Amino acid sequence: KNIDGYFKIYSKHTPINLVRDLPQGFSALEPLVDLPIGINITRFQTLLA
Amino acid sequence: SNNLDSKVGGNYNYLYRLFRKSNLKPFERDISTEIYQAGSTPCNGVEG
Amino acid sequence: KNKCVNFNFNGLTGTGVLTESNKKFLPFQQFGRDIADTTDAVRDPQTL
Amino acid sequence: QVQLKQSGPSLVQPSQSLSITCTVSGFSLTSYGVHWVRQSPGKGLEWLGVMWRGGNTDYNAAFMSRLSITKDNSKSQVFFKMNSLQTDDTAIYYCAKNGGAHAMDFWGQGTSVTVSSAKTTPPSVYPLAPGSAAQTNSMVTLGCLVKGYFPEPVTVTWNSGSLSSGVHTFPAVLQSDLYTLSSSVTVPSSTWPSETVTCNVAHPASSTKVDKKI
Amino acid sequence: VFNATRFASVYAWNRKRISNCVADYSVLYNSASFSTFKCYGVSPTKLN
Amino acid sequence: GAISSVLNDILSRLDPPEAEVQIDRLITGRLQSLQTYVTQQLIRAAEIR
Repeated sequence: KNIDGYFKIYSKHTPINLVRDLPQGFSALEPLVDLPIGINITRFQTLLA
Repeated sequence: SNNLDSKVGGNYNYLYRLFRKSNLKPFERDISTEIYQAGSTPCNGVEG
Repeated sequence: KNKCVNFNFNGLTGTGVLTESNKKFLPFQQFGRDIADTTDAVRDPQTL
Repeated sequence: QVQLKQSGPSLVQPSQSLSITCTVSGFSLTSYGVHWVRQSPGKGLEWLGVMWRGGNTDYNAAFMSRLSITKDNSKSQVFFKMNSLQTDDTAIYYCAKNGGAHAMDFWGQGTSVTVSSAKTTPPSVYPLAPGSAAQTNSMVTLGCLVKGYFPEPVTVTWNSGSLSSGVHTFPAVLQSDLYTLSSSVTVPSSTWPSETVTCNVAHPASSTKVDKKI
Repeated sequence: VFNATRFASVYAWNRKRISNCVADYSVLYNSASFSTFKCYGVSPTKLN
Repeated sequence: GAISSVLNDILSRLDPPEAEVQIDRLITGRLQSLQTYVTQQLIRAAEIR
């Protein structure tokens, strides 16, 4: 998200045992970094190896 | 900064955006030099 | 430690007895607060 | 630092053409569009045209078919070609730099283009020298009578423009295919008849320099 | 920043992110060299 | 409506002629808070009495 120019990035890595679509569960994501970028964002993509 | 920036004939190195379509958000900047349209007449390049 | 003193931890100033507790602060959690917006615990900036 | 003065025409008859050369300095021609206007020929100030930055050009509704702009980007000069001019079009033509909102930020000195069926005539200068019986009270006024020239302008100076205290330039009185220009300058009495004084008159239309000792 | 060689335009104003350092601010308020020194939401003497 | 809820944050930031304006907003609010408590606590006392 972009809050007052600070592009916020949260993260959480947890193990699972899943063989289908998104698992039903709950887990709080912690702040990773705070990036004062200040650029408007309207589209985004995802990198894939 | 008159004794630092100003020069004989006028220092025109500092510029300002005369107008904009909408008002900027807090702590927002735009370094775009593209000529934008004032009315409904499209220009797309040459001024006038 | 264990003395009522006037503290100031990066603007978090006030009067209180400084002492160590069993709280578990995460790497990002800087300071704690109660429902009264009163600082319950802080992380020392010189030595975390 | 900035120069947008015009030159080239001397005298033109009605229903004829001409060519003006405006020397641009202080800014590059690719950065701003040189404007083109007149100097109040009768009614309010008249706008003629403007050449944009490397594109097309706009003209006045009454001068689009007759007047044209020829912008030379290599020589840093904007040339103007006018056609079918009338005597009422006599005025000083100016060049100006484009502003932000199509404004005319800088203005030049221009050139007084005169349209009239008469022919060119050089000036017959005669100085307005006070006689031997003339008196003085801590100062003396001087001038010259530049009669018998056509067309405008004519610059009258005191010793190549050495004096600038009380210099007063008068308008030219339109005579029958001629003009009459007077002048008046204020100089202390220690300069005349003590020091050498000479009227310097210049006629840029004919490029004539007439020197007459006062 | 304050004694820089030259500044940018008012539309290309450079946002110098100041972090991981300290510096005196009363040296600037009491410099007797600035024409206008007016803070909003904080005092110039207490923010040191 | 004040610039901040903490008293020390205001006094440590604003000057005296400026802090008194923001501090007075907290005094006006916190006073009405305690007045509401004592007002309702007294009425609750009449019920328990």
